[PDB]
Amino acid sequence: PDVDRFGRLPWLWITVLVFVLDQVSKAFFQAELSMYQQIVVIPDLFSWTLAYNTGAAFSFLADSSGWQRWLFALIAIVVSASLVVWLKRLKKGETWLAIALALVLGGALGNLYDRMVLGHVVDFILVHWQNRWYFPAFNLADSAITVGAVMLALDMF
Amino acid sequence: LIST
Ligand SMILES: CCCCCCCC/C=C\CCCCCCCC(=O)OC[C@H](O)CO
Ligand SMILES: CCCCCCCC/C=C\CCCCCCCC(=O)OC[C@H](O)CO
Ligand SMILES: CCCCCCCC/C=C\CCCCCCCC(=O)OC[C@H](O)CO
Ligand SMILES: CCCCCCCC/C=C\CCCCCCCC(=O)OC[C@H](O)CO
Ligand SMILES: CCCCCCCC/C=C\CCCCCCCC(=O)OC[C@H](O)CO
Ligand SMILES: CCCCCCCC/C=C\CCCCCCCC(=O)OC[C@H](O)CO
Repeated sequence: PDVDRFGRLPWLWITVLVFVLDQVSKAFFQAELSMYQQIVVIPDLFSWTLAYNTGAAFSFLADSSGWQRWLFALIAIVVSASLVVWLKRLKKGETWLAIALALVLGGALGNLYDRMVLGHVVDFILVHWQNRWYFPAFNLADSAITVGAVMLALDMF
Repeated sequence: LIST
């Protein structure tokens, strides 16, 4: 039948789905919000926002600005290749690792698309607790990446 | 991979 002649490749549709979901997520809050404007949902815990993270967390490694767009894009490019062959190698019934690889792959490709098209990464989820602290904004791609890491970290038990 |  068709299901076996493609192998573990039909799992890529979950990767394709996450990429699409994340791209429409960014396209909405971009053309809907202003930069750093926040739409309060839970007054002291959650809001929508429009922060553009240029990857300025690792700015301590150099006295330049702009190379994160490339160093991180290359990371996603190479990491995606090793996570494509990894899914090909898997077997039927390893549906835990097939979802986990598809989740991590889909998110990283959605953020690789950002850095290749627009220098920054769109983020729109400000989880906070009053003025006490504010977690950095993220997107559907980060959500897919983080879940897949958990699924892989709970596969070594 | 992630935003940061
Ligand atoms: C700007 C937004 C861009 C997003 C638009 C991207 C469109 C690509 C979708 C399909 C073509 C490639 C299919 C990729 C999934 C491969 C699935 C697979 O390997 O299985 C083969 C067969 O279809 C068994 O289902
Ligand atoms: C960021 C959040 C986005 C959420 C994204 C949804 C999460 C995936 C959930 C269900 C998968 C749906 C079922 C699709 C399964 C197709 C893959 C498959 O059937 O692969 C068979 C393979 O041949 C066997 O060896
Ligand atoms: C989790 C799997 C589900 C699928 C993934 C989707 C979930 C992602 C979240 C939001 C997407 C965009 C939804 C937009 C909701 C906010 C709309 C809004 O608040 O608009 C305010 C307007 O500007 C008046 O001031
Ligand atoms: C665990 C799975 C998670 C699933 C998550 C996907 C569900 C849909 C996405 C977000 C829901 C949050 C709703 C917040 C949107 C309402 C915005 C609103 O209230 O309107 C804006 C108003 O101007 C200001 O109050
Ligand atoms: C399912 C769909 C999968 C899509 C996955 C997302 C692909 C990422 C987009 C392009 C990468 C290809 C690289 C080609 C070279 C791009 C050149 C470039 O980066 O342009 C920079 C800018 O335009 C000058 O300032
Ligand atoms: C079958 C597969 C199901 C797929 C799961 C769908 C259900 C989503 C559930 C909870 C949302 C997860 C949100 C994860 C938030 C991670 C935040 C993060 O990545 O960190 C941000 C960082 O500070 C800046 O880059």
